[PDB]
Amino acid sequence: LEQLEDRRAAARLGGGQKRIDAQHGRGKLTARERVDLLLDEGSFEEFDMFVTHRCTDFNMQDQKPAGDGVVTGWGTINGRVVYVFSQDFTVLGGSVSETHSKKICKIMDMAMQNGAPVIGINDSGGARIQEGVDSLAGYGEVFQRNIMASGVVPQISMIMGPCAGGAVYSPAMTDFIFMVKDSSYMFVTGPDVVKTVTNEQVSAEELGGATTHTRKSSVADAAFENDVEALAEVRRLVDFLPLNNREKPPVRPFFDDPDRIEPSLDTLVPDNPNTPYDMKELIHKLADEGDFYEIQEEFAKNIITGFIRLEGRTVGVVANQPLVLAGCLDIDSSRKAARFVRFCDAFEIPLLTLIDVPGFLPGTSQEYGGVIKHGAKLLYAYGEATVPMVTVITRKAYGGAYVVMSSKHLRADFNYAWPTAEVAVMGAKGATEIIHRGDLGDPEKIAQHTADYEERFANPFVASERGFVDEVIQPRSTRKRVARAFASLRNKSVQMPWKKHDNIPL
Amino acid sequence: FNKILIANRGEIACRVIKTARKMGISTVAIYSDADKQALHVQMADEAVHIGPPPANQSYIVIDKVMAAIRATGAQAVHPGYGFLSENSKFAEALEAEGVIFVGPPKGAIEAMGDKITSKKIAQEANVSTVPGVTQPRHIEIQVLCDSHGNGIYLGERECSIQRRNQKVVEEAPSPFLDEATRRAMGEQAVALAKAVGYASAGTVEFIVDGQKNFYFLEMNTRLQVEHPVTELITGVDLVEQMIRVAAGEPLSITQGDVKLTGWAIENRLYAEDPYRGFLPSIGRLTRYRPPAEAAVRNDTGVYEGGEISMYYDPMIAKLCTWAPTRAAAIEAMRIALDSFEVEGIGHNLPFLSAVMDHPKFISGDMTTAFIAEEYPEGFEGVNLPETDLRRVAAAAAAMHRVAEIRRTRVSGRMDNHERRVGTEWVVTLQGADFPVTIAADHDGSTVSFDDGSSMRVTSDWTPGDQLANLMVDGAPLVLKVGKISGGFRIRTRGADLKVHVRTPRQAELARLMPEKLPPDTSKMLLCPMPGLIVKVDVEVGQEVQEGQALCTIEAMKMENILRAEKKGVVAKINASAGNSLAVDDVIMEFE
Ligand SMILES: *C(=O)CCCC[C@@H]1SC[C@@H]2NC(=O)N[C@@H]21
Repeated sequence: LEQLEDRRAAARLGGGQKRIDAQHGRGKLTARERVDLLLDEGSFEEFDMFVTHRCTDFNMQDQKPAGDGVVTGWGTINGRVVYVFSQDFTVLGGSVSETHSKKICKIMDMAMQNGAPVIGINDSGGARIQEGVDSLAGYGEVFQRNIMASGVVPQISMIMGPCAGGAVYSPAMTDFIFMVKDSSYMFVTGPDVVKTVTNEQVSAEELGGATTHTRKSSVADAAFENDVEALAEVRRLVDFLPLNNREKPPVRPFFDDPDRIEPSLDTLVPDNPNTPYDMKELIHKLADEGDFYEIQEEFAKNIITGFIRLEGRTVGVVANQPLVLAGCLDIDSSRKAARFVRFCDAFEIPLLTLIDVPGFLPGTSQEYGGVIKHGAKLLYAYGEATVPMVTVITRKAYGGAYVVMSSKHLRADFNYAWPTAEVAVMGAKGATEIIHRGDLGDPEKIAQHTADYEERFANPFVASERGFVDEVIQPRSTRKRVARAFASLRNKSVQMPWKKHDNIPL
Repeated sequence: FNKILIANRGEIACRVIKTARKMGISTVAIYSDADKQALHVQMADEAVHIGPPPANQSYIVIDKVMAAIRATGAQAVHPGYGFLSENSKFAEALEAEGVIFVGPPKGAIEAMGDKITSKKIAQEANVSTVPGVTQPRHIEIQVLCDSHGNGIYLGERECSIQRRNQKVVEEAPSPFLDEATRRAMGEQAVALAKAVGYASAGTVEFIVDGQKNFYFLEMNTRLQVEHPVTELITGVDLVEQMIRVAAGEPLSITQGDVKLTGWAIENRLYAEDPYRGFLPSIGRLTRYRPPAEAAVRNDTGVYEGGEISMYYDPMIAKLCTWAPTRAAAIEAMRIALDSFEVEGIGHNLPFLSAVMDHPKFISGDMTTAFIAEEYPEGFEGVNLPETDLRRVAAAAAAMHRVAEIRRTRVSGRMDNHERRVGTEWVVTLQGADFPVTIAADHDGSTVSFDDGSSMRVTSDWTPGDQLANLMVDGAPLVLKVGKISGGFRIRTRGADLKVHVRTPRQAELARLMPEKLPPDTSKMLLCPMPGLIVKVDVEVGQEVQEGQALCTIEAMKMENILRAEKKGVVAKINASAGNSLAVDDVIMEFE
């Protein structure tokens, strides 16, 4: 029946050609257009296209659009199956109803039964008020699903419009949150209530805009320039991820050599210890085709988390940034890396940790802020992780931080060190003042006591005599050392004690 | 002939060293602190410290030098240039030892050292002089004598193309002056030579005009940076002859012999950023990849992994080429540059490429104001002509597919439902769209455009290569590649543009995307880290480039460099060394 074709095409129109323009007006693509660019050209199969809500209050039953506000279904990304839902803002604001969620659950339930990621494209005005508790229940079934799938199948959230109220809590629980620079936002409570209750006046963009979230709240993993790159970068991300927790990181061709040498590296660590360098240089040189997909770049900049491949396989990476806060570990840097580590482990992605941390960032602000708990998270993450763990200390590895950064005591596999490494209880100075009290009144004793601690302990060799550093290597060969180190761990299998789940600090 | 020290460093040091040892001669060098790395150090058969990074404490200090010259046993020290190559004090201290300062006699040096004196010494020497000029062309002559009365010239080099008086491009011979006027300048050049008792090799700078009327500005008693050009057409090693003669010796060839074959062009790779008013650039060299072989010569004092310190000349390399015809050399050069890869610092590579493509450079019709006339607003960037955008479009399109196909070979794909790569694309270049179709087999790829035209792309390239050597329509196209969301960043000549390679619907929708507008900047530099101000390297009323180092706060035994947000001028400063500021404290203010 060409009648079918009509119904079909009718549905495809969403809230109508006038609203479609409105949407495009805000620089925002439509639900379907976003889906169209996300999935392998012509590979999308839509489900529940003619679903209509079951509301009867407030004359809601006189406006029963097809699809009920969200476009769901599946398709492929580079040939690999992926499940998706794109909220159609032009339809009843892409407001969440009993049936809108049901649609999302159908493909979440399908993603899980078949072991395939779920990409969520949120662009909604929020709950569908007229539905009452049914809107609440609608959220509930999504949340529950979101939770059960955590670490079982990758859940990438894409915010491309508004996201308010309970809603935020869903992407909150997914593995990644990407936002579109200016057209998107998200917050539990609206700017207007923030006023009537805080008397504070703030705009939606200020309150929960892409920027606010990619660098202040710690909620988004990146803010993309616009809808098109947003979609493009997400597939890029998906190309690294495994399809579920059973299989291991995907493999693909790679035009680079596992034995590549970067001599430039031999001088990356500056002579003067007070001069930074960009830890990211190292990352790119080690990374396969120099490709490095960074996560939460604009947040907790004193630490770097990202993905790279080696010999065409996915490797996660956590590394300290001297350029910021002197590579200190702090509540935020900790929370930022901690989760990255956990996601990579939950999904069999190995870890490469590049080290140069002085210690943790001092301060009343830190202590009152609970570094005792947040700081531990990253420690907890490496302690728990069982994927293959290779480490390279480029320079500073002092005290507690030293331990947290994938130390050998956290049962990492390879603990490499550049000759410029310095692993020790604390700096030569402080160390000395504690070890030699009755000697401070002799500024030449302590000037000499330090000079000895420095000459005897600030290096990687005392740690080597102990076995804590499996080897000290020539910087230029890092790429070669690390590549085969992982290669040899492809079979690694380690068992953690049985338990329903962990109790990591929150 | 044996243990000969070098009073210089950088590229020049290597320049000489590479010659000394090529004639079995015990090489020796010196080096400051921030120069233990330097390529010359490792090129010599010995090396001695000489103090801190500043040369007014290491390379100029005659005590230091000397102590080492004996410390390693002299025999013939060389000053290279621009240092003690022309400072009498050192010139005598050497004779006060027997160390043959290879070059000119401390007398003739002070001779042409003073304008007045020089003026006269050329007069009776019957040396032309601006009496008392139309198209001023800076054309110089390379002459070499010996302390045995003999002396000859080896052609002329035109360095008309110089910015702010700093030479940029030198060539040999000169596209202007002909045979007669050449020997004219040449015969008179060398004549002037003897007249002052010049020994080694030296240069005589003239100011030819519109009628081939040549005059004489001055003589530089030393080896010229731009000599390579002379060498690539004469078939001589000024550094060789330089020592030979500095070592009581005759000239193996006479004037009738000194022949000048084919052409030679020399560019200077300076660590300066054309895009930001040639502001010097400071930093480490991440990628540093020059060409190699129509000849290709690269004199460098740097390597990859090395750093360009504030304590010296921003020159990173001299990229010389040569061939039969001039048009030829300008070409090897143009290709040469295309493959020169530099990362980590700001440089003039694109600028050089630009002038090499500049018609006036091509026609040779250039004056000494050329730089000032043609680039009045600094380097405004370069932008490709249709047939260029076209060739590039096709290449990117061709490369993009290659990469895209690879994404397709991911493990774990639906058995009979893999992703199938498209044939239709839309390459968006310099504000220009190119709907294109691709068809490729095994040899290469065939890109066809709307107008029925089709180019054939052939290439070695593969993802990750930072440089791409393609063959589009049988003609060589060398590109510098970088990844970008919808395609790549391509750089060809002075070119440097985002080439988007999207599919028709991808392109169709991207067209709906808003046009990004940069953020706003406060004219107030707030201190972001509660630290101590280590140093301010900017003065009140100074002009700053976008991203220029302003001050430096010490965080937790770690230095952080703060830098200008956008180009602007310092209104006022309100903090100095030793100061300790909290967050937000205004460090400086801009007008
Ligand atoms: C030098 O100025 C005094 C030493 C400052 C201590 C630094 S601050 C951050 C590092 N971690 C730590 O606890 N101490 C180190």
